[PDB]
Amino acid sequence: DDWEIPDGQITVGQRIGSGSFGTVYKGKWHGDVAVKMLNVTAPTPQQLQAFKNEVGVLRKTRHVNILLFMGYSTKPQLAIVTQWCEGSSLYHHLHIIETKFEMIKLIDIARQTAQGMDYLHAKSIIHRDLKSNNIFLHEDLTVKIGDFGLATVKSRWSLSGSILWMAPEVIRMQDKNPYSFQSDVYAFGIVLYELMTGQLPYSNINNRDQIIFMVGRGYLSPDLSKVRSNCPKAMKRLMAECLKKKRDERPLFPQILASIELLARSL
Ligand SMILES: CCCS(=O)(=O)Nc1ccc(F)c(-c2cc3cnc(NCCCO)nc3n(C)c2=O)c1F
Repeated sequence: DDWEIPDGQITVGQRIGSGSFGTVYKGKWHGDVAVKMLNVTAPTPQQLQAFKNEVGVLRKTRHVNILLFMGYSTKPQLAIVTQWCEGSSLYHHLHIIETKFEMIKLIDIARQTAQGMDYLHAKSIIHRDLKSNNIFLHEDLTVKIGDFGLATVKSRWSLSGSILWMAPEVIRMQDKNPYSFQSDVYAFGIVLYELMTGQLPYSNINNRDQIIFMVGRGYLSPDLSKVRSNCPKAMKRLMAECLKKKRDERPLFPQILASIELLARSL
């Protein structure tokens, strides 16, 4: 029943992801897999029970648009194992290899993202770091959303290249819990902006703290006049709706889904 994967089963391979909170390897285990090992040297049993609780969050998820959690591992290191996605992430596609998606496709990606997000919310999961980086185009047609689970193992364990997707109320760390359904909607808004402009927001300000400061005071927002010539007027409008500075004015995904599923059947 439980998803622990005993020592010696998994075969870690080439190295792909970097940084602190976990190093990511393309393993093998009943086929190709991705393995994310939290390089927290060796822990301290009341961390181990917090790592388990986060796996209770993951297994909550079963949807074609959400990355598939296949099972975790504690033995050699702490690590989570998910399916492997052949093909690159939206961020890579959009900003690195400058892929040219057809508009029909861009909308669909936007749609799947929202679909998956809609699901994540119904299950009471707030992603908290949605961005083009954490959206994977598997086989290049199916969107898999990843990197949404663990959170609790970060705020209690010992936010930069992800400020462009931070809603204002998140940028200005105002209180205890700035993160919300709505904050995600805004993050989804920027990836809407990414899909539709092929650009990251504020590509013309080289000081990053001002970006932080301004977006936090509502002096700065995505320039919605860059939605490429053929982007539907309803999109450029739904975009602005997702990017509302006051979070209470933002739509929730079941409704964001409807606005996309409709502007699709009209093109
Ligand atoms: C169920 C949620 C579990 S999570 O802990 O929230 N997320 C989570 C956990 C473990 C992983 F291995 C991954 C993960 C899977 C993955 C699959 N395919 C690719 N292809 C290449 C990508 C090019 O950038 N990259 C991946 N990267 C970069 C990952 O980080 C993950 F996203």
